[PDB]
Amino acid sequence: IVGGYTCGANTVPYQVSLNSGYHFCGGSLINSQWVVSAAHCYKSGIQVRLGEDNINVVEGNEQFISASKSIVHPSYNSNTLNNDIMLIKLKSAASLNSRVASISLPTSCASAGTQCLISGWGNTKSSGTSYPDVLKCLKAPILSDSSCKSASSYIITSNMFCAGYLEGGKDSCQGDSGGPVVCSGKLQGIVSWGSGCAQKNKPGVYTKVCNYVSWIKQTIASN
Ligand SMILES: COC(=O)[C@H](Cc1cccc(C(=N)N)c1)NC(=O)CNS(=O)(=O)c1ccc(C)cc1
Ligand SMILES: [Ca+2]
Repeated sequence: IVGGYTCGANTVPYQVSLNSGYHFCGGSLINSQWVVSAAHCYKSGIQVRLGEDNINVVEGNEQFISASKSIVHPSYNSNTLNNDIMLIKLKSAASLNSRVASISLPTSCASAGTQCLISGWGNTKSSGTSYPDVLKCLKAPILSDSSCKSASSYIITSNMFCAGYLEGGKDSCQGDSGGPVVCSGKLQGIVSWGSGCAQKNKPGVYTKVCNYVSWIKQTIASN
């Protein structure tokens, strides 16, 4: 997260860290045994870390649970990142409490102008690299598709939405991938891609979760 602020320990209870010997992507807990992340974060040997704040220090509220199954969206395209979404089932159910909780799925799609919360342990610099050990937060609005296209020259699909600031300075970044974009207390997006980080006229692009609710529910029900 570039240009954000320190969230505060466990204030984003649904945030998860995907670990394969080190943190490599974020994710969101949607129920006691399932996590949603980005398809481009797919990898074998994933351990899900819940209740985290400082990812390099055991602070007392963590829950480390190995993944038993990963399901990448059937239509994921790694070239365009269309359908950049993946489901991860935990080997055992997490113990839900005030520091470890699930985030609800949306019943409707959020409109442009809506303010959302983006969080992650990703790079905090637009130029160079600096990775924080504690969770960072960013308040960002959903941009209209028309304004995003005209300013960035990105090619986005109906399964994506831009969020952030065209003026640059604030944005998600490397390492925040797979993380949550929460608006009105519901999971509306997943950190997917962007050109660099916090660059002018190059906002972040997010997976539009509201288009996948049916797939998510059906998959969880039979797996
Ligand atoms: C990969 O390194 C980076 O610093 C960022 C990461 C990132 C990830 C998710 C969201 C954001 C964001 N801005 N909100 C940033 N992405 C890039 O800089 C990628 N742009 S790119 O034009 O460098 C590019 C595009 C395609 C390939 C195969 C490789 C590189
Ligand atoms: Ca920790």
